[PDB]
Amino acid sequence: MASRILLNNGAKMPILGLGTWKSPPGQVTEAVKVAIDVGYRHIDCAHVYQNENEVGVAIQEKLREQVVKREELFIVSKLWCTYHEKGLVKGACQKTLSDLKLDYLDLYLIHWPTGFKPGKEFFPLDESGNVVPSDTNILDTWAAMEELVDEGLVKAIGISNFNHLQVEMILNKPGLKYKPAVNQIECHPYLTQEKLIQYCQSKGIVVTAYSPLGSPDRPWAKPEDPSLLEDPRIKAIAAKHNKTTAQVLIRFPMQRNLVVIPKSVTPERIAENFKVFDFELSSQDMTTLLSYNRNWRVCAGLSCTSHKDYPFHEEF
Ligand SMILES: NC(=O)c1ccc[n+]([C@@H]2O[C@H](COP(=O)([O-])OP(=O)(O)OC[C@H]3O[C@@H](n4cnc5c(N)ncnc54)[C@H](OP(=O)(O)O)[C@@H]3O)[C@@H](O)[C@H]2O)c1
Repeated sequence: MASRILLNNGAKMPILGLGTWKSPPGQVTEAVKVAIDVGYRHIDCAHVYQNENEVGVAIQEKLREQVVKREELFIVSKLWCTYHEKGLVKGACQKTLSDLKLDYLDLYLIHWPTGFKPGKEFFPLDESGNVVPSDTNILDTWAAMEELVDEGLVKAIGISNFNHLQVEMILNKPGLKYKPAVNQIECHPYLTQEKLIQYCQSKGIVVTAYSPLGSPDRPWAKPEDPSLLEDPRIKAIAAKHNKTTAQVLIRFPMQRNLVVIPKSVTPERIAENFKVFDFELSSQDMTTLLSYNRNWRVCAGLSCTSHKDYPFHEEF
């Protein structure tokens, strides 16, 4: 298992990264420092996570300490939905760059296909509770992302939470200048995503799997929800390989040619989650894990279901 995958912009992306959604601002600086110290070279970020300044403190300290060189890091962030407007994309990217202490991003993603009314609120609401859309169509947002490549702010651009038809809309854009490099989507044994992964891979788009552990810290978790880390069938595969359940859950997407971004702020787990390059799941293990699909989402985007570009009405 090579550590990096080749993107359609000609750059290499580490297949294992550290997630940062929900990482508390008072813990994420140490988490990222530990991650870099134990071998991580890819950090997944977003403005909407409200912790990029603190992530950036860690990156900058490790660059200053010469633990790593900038060219060895692969830093990803995402354009939030209230910035889909032509005239707001550059400033949103620059705010992320200034918070992360960087002069470029390796990859910048459209976080969701849904644009919202700009303003201070990340989910602007009408008086009845629906998100207020923007009329900017996503093809125009894509053109604004392409500009960022041409201005040197980002090395690669991509998408996140785009369904099959929305990916196709990007690929069929009149005058398309840069194809998406990545589609970052939820993916794990309970949401295996065969249809969408095959489509993206067939077009040369690399897929990143988010919430690979089933996001046990998601704010809306309920006791009755399925739990990947506690599933005895997955624990049994882990025991057979002398690995933890989390290690199996991370290795699984790697063997599907996916990038994977488990989140932790616990130093021991950050280290555990990196120790996934020294064992192999059999084809039978892989097919068995795929069989657990039930189309279950951590991230259903429930605050934007009324938006015309909501991605999860479609089968895939
Ligand atoms: N593009 C999008 O819309 C989107 C959506 C969701 C996620 N993401 C990205 O994907 C990342 C990962 O997804 P996620 O944060 O939803 O969840 P996840 O990575 O599936 O799970 C994170 C949870 O698992 C725990 N954990 C981590 N390693 C563990 C281990 N070895 N043993 C036991 N528990 C362990 C963490 O606890 P501790 O931290 O307390 O150790 C945390 O509660 C995010 O942080 C974000 O970067 C992107």
